[PDB]
Amino acid sequence: AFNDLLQQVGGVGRFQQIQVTLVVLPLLLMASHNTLQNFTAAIPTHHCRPPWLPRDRQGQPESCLRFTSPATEPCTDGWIYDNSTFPSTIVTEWDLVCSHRALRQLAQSLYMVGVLLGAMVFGYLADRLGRRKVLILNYLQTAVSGTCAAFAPNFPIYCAFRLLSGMALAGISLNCMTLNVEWMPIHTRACVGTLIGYVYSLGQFLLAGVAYAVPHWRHLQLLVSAPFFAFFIYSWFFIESARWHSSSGRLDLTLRALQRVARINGELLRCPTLRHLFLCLSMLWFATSFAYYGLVMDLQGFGVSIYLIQVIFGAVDLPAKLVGFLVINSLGRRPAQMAALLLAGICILLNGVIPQDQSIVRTSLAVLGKGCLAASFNCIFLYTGELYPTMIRQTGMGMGSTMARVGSIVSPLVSMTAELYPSMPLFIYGAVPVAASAVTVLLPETLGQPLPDTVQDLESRWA
Ligand SMILES: CCCc1nc(C(C)(C)O)c(C(=O)O)n1Cc1ccc(-c2ccccc2-c2nnn[nH]2)cc1
Ligand SMILES: [Cl-]
Repeated sequence: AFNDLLQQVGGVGRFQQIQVTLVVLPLLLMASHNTLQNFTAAIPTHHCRPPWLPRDRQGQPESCLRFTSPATEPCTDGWIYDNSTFPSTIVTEWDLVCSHRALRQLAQSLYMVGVLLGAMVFGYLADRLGRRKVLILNYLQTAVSGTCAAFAPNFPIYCAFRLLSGMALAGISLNCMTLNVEWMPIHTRACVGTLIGYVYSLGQFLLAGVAYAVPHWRHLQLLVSAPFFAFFIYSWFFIESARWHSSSGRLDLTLRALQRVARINGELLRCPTLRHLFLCLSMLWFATSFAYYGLVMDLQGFGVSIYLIQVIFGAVDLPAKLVGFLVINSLGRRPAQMAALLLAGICILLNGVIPQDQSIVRTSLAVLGKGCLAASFNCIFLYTGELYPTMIRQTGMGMGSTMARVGSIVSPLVSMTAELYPSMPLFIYGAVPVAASAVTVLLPETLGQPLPDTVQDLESRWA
């Protein structure tokens, strides 16, 4: 087959290495954009501007009411914002405060809409028309759209321009895995799948470095999206996947692509047996994505600085993956997933009840929540591939992944309930994973058996 021909020129070689580094290099900035809203939309302290002010029950001045005389009158005028730590954010620029608390959460929602939208349209287009031709278009779109939001004068312009950047980013991530797996032989088709996560996790460190140097949100937003233009120049000289050319009936160009390598080197829901598994796998993607993005979106509530608390989050992943790796090879994929989920949900519940006065305890069970979900989010993907049959494994993983973003959409929407009850958002934020722990019990497979090529062995393995 094609696998022998790919290894005929030497398999992985000088041509192969130079292609892998270039495509995976922007993945460092890939994770920067997801949590960029955290630093850009930071909310500072503020008090009403007189043309003294009442204080709260804890001894702090109010933020929406002003003394009628030196009755109670709403803050018709603006407010003076702190400049000791945050020179300027979108809250300081546009009045997203008081009666407009929910507006800031809305900006994140449409960002999650853009990434969801880019999975369908671009995925459909990436097969009808050449694969690498989509990658160049996505690279150019994210460079122009990123810099336009840095100069948006009106709030509706900011939301609209951010949505277009979300569509471009989704296609970049999807095409990175598809293009690389085509030119990598099956004998080394798993090493790349582990390097991506390490590069994905290292993105959290880069955001901390740039945030300290550039406090201004207008300059910080520009800096993150600035290098993407540079990657567009290098992306011109790529090589299209040879497997796709033969599939569409374009073999005549396949030989030329192969020759250049040598010189350089030297329907799913149509059967009960699948609908039972799909429903069980459905709640696993949803629950994990719900809790994961519900803890990273806010980190200023705790008593530690935002910069320091971020670097702890980006380094706790390394112990998390090591523990999960040992349990996978010793106890099993299913026992690891269930144990992690029940432990993660319990940790979140205890955080809400515990008072915020003691910061040391508060950050102890807040870091553990991020670390636990990091291990679970890696277990689910590995188990998913082993379960689905080869006929629909490619479609099943994509369908399962395209719904994980649906959980990310709901995550900031539930945060609007803080207006009524401040602790209320934490109640649902940990209740869902615990109820999801009762889904893994009904899964009728485990690990240690040969992979199912056909559906005929699914019932045989059950009995
Ligand atoms: C750390 C974030 C996880 C995540 N976020 C998204 C959003 C931003 C909502 O799109 C998605 C998604 O596209 O569905 N995912 C899935 C994902 C799962 C595992 C991994 C992973 C982690 C460690 C090692 C390997 C992988 C991996 N396996 N397959 N692809 N990546 C990466 C991404
Ligand atoms: Cl993604």
